[PDB]
Amino acid sequence: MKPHPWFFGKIPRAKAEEMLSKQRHDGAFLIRESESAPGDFSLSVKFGNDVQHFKVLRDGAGKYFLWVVKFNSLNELVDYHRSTSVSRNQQIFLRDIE
Amino acid sequence: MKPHPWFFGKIPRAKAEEMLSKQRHDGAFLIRESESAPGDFSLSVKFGNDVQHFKVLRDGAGKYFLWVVKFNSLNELVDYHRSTSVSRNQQIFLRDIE
Amino acid sequence: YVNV
Amino acid sequence: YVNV
Repeated sequence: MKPHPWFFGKIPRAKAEEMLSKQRHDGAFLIRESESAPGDFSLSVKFGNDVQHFKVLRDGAGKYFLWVVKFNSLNELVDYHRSTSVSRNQQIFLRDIE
Repeated sequence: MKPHPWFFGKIPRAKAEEMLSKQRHDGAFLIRESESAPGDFSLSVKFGNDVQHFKVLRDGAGKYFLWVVKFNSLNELVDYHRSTSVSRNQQIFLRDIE
Repeated sequence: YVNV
Repeated sequence: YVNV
């Protein structure tokens, strides 16, 4: 019943990095619409002194995914990764920007 | 630098209608993630005593569109229709929910 | 959908 | 991208 604060639309990658690098908690994130790949979504996440970027992929059925698990919406992909690491390399959990 | 208030993620069509029907201005809208078509976006707009729904389509290049003009992002599709009718039937201009 |  |  309220808009998701993590959806920032078409903001440049550099802009997302500037904003997230200022965040204090690992996991602070946002979903943006990629410029380099029009029509694609990108997930930017604060982690330590860096900002990691993940590309949201879509399968033949139209489901969104990052690695192997599939989702019926960006909304479900995001909520799923609030409890399950968004990265297969390090343990990183999505947290709302503050 | 601020999240778009029109992106509501995965809210049911019926829910979007309930919320928009309460709006006072023609054009009040929101973008939601379709349940009937997972991976697809839907544009719901208040118009008179009704709520019209449009499916956001994507072409082979990945661009989003409703009729013929193509967009590189939902963000641009939305802003474009703030000044250009979102419908080829009636004149309806997108306005933020209030 | 209106456009469909 | 990390996952790419």
